[PDB]
Amino acid sequence: SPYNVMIVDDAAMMRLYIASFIKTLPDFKVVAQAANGQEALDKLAAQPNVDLILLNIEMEFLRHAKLKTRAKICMLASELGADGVVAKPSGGELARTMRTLMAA
Amino acid sequence: MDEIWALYADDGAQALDAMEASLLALQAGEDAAAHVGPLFRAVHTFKGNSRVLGLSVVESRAHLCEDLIGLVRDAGVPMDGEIVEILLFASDTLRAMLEETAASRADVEGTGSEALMDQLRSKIARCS
Repeated sequence: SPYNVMIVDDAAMMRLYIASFIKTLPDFKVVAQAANGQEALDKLAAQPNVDLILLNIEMEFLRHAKLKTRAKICMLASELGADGVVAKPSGGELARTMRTLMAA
Repeated sequence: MDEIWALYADDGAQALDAMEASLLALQAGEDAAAHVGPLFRAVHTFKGNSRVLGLSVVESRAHLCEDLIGLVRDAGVPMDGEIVEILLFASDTLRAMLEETAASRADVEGTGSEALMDQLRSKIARCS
């Protein structure tokens, strides 16, 4: 703690909203933000200390990522592969499932 | 919060410009196959950003567009001139909605977009 987190989503607005929420969390910290699959690989290659990856459904990457890092992958939706699944926030629930994945 | 709304105005414009470009290309004389996907992603991005800031009215108007496009993509309904026409009117309505919500930093009343919601609902029922 603080756990190093990476945001993966094609919309910059969504990445910033998640980054703003993690900024308020004392047990989690954002280390990388990526728009595409290839961008997510470049950021992951720069930081090996990444603990959790918050991946969006559509922008393949999950295949390459697991061979690079042991980090827990979590899906975001507005099933198979990732460890857990959280619904995209709307202006709390994410904080619970982020903590449960790191504890196990 | 100032950067979040600035990003909403930016991403919103980038998605709507792409939404308009695909519909205008279909109107010019291009196959649906190459344009059905690009605009679903454009509408899916715009609906997602509005849902995040709690712009319920903007999210609802974008959602019906997604359903009509979804009927073309998933259900296999032909994207006739009428589908393109309603979605082009939706593009201009959502453009006025995006510009208003960005300047006010709050949702729209949606009284002036009630005709479009029924226009979309009319076709969705007619296709189903």
